[PDB]
Amino acid sequence: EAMVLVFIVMYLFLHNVRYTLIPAIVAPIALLGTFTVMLLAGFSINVLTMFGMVLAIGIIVDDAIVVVENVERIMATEGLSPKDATSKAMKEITSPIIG
Amino acid sequence: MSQFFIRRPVFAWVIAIFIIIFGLLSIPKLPIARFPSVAPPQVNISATYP
Amino acid sequence: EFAKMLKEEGMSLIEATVAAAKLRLRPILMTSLAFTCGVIPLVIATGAS
Amino acid sequence: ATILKPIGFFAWFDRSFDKVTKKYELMLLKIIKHTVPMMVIFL
Repeated sequence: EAMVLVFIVMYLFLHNVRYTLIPAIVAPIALLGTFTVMLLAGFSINVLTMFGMVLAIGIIVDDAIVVVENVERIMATEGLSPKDATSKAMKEITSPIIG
Repeated sequence: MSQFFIRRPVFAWVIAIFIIIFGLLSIPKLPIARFPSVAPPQVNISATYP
Repeated sequence: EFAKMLKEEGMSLIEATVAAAKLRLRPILMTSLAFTCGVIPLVIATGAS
Repeated sequence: ATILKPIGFFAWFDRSFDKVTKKYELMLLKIIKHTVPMMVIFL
């Protein structure tokens, strides 16, 4: 349920589905990698870990959302080519994302 | 630069496929329980003096 | 971050900060409301948990 | 990069966001006029 809500509002802001797709795919892969790390560490599937994952659902997509918003806005305003525009937007937004 | 995977989508795609596959494989083997072993361990000693 | 960078390019600190806030208002809302959406399922709960 | 292709309710949303950012700039300047009261309120 959380995921769909996390999805829903994003589209409501992006007003275009294809933009909203990119943030969505990030979460399932991150959760699957978290499951792999739990397997390696030996952690079990507890209500505590699942609640932490529910809390994470929102945080996980923030990194993708920032870059998506930056690329969309810069493309809409400047109007440059999608590929060069997205490479540039990645150049600007690297430090805030990593921090 | 952090542009290597931007240059070629295939590498990022295969990395994502590996992460997805390994997680799908991992989920079945994980133990399931309501709560972890948070409680303090207890050891009991029994002596009988009839 | 963007306020400090705009200072680096030489923009006036106050005018730098206001413009930075105007530009970065969107993503802040986008990541705050996304987290709030994630937490809404928990706050409005009718189950045994 | 791969998925993106060059290019009512959504228009209403966009214009609402534009109005929000305009009011945000005005309100931010107004707050900047009053700094010490904001600091005291933060405390």
